[PDB]
Parts: sequence; C-alpha cells; structure tokens
Amino acid sequence: KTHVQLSLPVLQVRDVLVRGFGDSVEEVLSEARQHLKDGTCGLVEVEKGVLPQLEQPYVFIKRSDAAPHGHVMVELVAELEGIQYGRSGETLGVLVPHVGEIPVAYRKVLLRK
Repeated sequence: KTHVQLSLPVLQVRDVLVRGFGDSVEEVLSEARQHLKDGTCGLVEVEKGVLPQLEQPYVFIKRSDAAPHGHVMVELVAELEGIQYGRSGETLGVLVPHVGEIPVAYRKVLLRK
C-alpha cells in the first residue's frame, strides 16, 4: 500500500527522551519511516520554543492534501540549518522516537509511504 493509517501518540516536548532520529537528512527520514512502520514514532506539536529543545535534522509531517476515515494525509519533510528536503503543506508536528512516554493525545494520519 502507498498509504498507511496510523494513530501517532502526541508527546509533550519536555517528556521526550530521544529528541531526534539521527545525524543526516537521509538518516532521519530513514529512521522516521522505520519507527512509523514499527509503531515506535511519536509526534510533538510545533509551537514557540519547541524546535530548539529537539535535535536537528528535524522530521516534520506536513498535510499533503485537503481526510479519509478521520485520517489527515501527510508526508515527511526533513530540515537541517533552515533547508527543507521535500515540499508539502502545513506542519502537523515534528516526529521523534517513542520509548514509552505518556501521550496527551493521538493524531490519526494517512502516511504516504
């Protein structure tokens, strides 16, 4: 399947134990896709002061379309030193490894895989 229905645990930035996926744009996109498939991926909603508390490169989920079965269609865009790799819509948040942090909510997405 080109798309997969996922329910992503929304984490508070100060709870996050592993604050990024790795050290290159290609590694963070790779690791993000692997964690999404393995159900070990969390989502941090972007506000003032969030991104400086997380590690670059960043992996964003961005709205790719205007929502099957409640699930917003999203794709991955990485960012390193103000340059993005990918072009997509509005940010739904930044992806991080999930290692058992208690979420505040769940975000239903349809991920272009």
